[PDB]
Amino acid sequence: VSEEEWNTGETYTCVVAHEALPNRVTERTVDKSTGKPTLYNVSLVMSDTAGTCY
Amino acid sequence: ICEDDWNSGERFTCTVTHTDLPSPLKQTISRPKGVALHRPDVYLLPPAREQLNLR
Ligand SMILES: *[C@@H]1O[C@H](CO)[C@@H](O)[C@H](O)[C@H]1NC(C)=O
Ligand SMILES: *[C@@H]1O[C@H](CO)[C@@H](O)[C@H](O)[C@H]1NC(C)=O
Repeated sequence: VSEEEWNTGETYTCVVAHEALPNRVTERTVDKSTGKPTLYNVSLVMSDTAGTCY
Repeated sequence: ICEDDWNSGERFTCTVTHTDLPSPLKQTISRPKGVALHRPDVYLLPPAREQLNLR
């Protein structure tokens, strides 16, 4: 595939076909979002507001 | 009148003489000494954090 095409967020799936499968076909996909991440700014907020999520 | 003098139980009565009822009527006002004196233990509980969270 082209270098700049992968640079943008276009996902691909390499659908394979094998006999020993439940649905007889396996689909697995990737993209730049699925690649190696660099930064992780986990906020990990700690609040006394407990019951409600967010 | 002083607070302490009344606390001593002076038993003030406003004497009233009326034509229909010749006998004067007495109405005592005083502090019964039988009642004890226990100091209040006043406690101030701040608002529940469940109130502040709701905001
Ligand atoms: C993550 O780093 C960036 C700078 O690259 C910064 O602007 C951001 O505030 C950081 N995230 C935090 C502190 O959660
Ligand atoms: C994490 O970093 C990005 C910078 O790319 C920033 O836009 C985002 O707000 C940060 N996360 C939080 C929770 O602020």
